[PDB]
Amino acid sequence: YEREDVQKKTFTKWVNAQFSKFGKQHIENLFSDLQDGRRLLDLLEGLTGQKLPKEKGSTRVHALNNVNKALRVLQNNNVDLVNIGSTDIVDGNHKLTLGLIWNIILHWQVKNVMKNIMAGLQQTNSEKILLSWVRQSTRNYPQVNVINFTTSWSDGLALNALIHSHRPDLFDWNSVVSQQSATQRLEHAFNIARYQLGIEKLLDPEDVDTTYPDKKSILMYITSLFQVLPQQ
Repeated sequence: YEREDVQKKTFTKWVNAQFSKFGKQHIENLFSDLQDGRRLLDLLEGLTGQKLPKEKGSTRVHALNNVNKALRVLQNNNVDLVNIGSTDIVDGNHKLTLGLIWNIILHWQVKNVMKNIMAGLQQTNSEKILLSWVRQSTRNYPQVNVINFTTSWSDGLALNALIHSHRPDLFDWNSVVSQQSATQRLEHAFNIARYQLGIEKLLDPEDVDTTYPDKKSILMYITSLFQVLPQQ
């Protein structure tokens, strides 16, 4: 349940969702389009709201300066970072590029989205509180019993139940239960979240309806849902 090709795809979809939020250009390849250090600075500009000027020049030292600026901003935001140096990003290291993007997603999409609730509940484990939120929210949906952020989501019922429990107005639950295809249920939830909740479709059905669902991708998407669903 730690799947790196799926992570490449879904993390890139999240990065481009941020860029869509700010009207900037999308990236096409996560292991090439971050090397010059510019688009990382664009992403951190969008996330921090601060201007992060780029170095001028097309040599390796300018990319290294850009990435050093990005890493200094991350450390200034108390971000939990992987063991990384600027050269690892400039030179296209796959695992550490994925790991930096995951550090960013976890800091902003997960921890920061959930920070006020966690300070209220006086809890620190983000996964425990998010799992409890899903479980309590879907307690009265009988086809749903979420115990993890992987296989509990594969048949598409838990996602539709999480959406429905916070917005019972959007659809009739029995219409989803009557869908025998987990692909149709997953697409149904994805389309609701995309067009009625403003969440980019970070996940494909095959990223969830699969033998080993990627835990980080699902956690990312579920915390984005937590970010936009009403919890009055």
